[PDB]
Amino acid sequence: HMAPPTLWSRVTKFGSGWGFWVSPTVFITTTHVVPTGVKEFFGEPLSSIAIHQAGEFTQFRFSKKMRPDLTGMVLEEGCPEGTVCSVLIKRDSGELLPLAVRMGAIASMRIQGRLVHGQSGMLLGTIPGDCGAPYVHKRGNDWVVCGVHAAATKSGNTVVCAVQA
Ligand SMILES: *[C@@H](O)[C@H](CC1=CC=NC1=O)NC(=O)[C@H](CC1CCCCC1)NC(=O)OCc1cccc(Cl)c1
Repeated sequence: HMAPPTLWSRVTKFGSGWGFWVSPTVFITTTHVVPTGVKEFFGEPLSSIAIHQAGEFTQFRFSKKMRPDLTGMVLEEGCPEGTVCSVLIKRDSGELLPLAVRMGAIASMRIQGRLVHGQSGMLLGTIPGDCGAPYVHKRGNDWVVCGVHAAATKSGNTVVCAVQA
């Protein structure tokens, strides 16, 4: 299953990483990539945005249609345990690098002194700059998003995505 162009067009450069347009008004990203000390995102003043943050998961709901070209898609509260998802990585060069990952359990991982709520997976590598890339899978004719990239071990074999749950 290959992600189509419109789906890749949801993956958006943002701060020190990326985020993802779930719908014309809803954008998700990883909390630690969000720019600090700004007055606006995508030209919209912060006061016109509903910003929800839960650990490493951040969701923006804009007051105007920012991507009216897109259909809403489903955001799951986490990825299906045991399923192979795809991480839709865009590199700064523009290279597309979809990575297959078998998802594990939602848990708290010890990461750089913090206890980070998220979901682990095993790569079937990610690098600095990739955080915020979406974890997706295809259910029938339709793609679903279930998390955003947050961390990986030195070997790259274990990844962690932030989840809404
Ligand atoms: C994107 O910012 C990034 C991705 C990354 C670096 C190396 N391989 C990758 O996929 N994330 C980090 O650098 C991440 C940042 C922390 C910040 C505090 C909140 C949690 C995320 N840290 C990271 O990947 O550290 C390495 C690590 C250590 C222990 C366990 C794990 Cl899963 C990762």
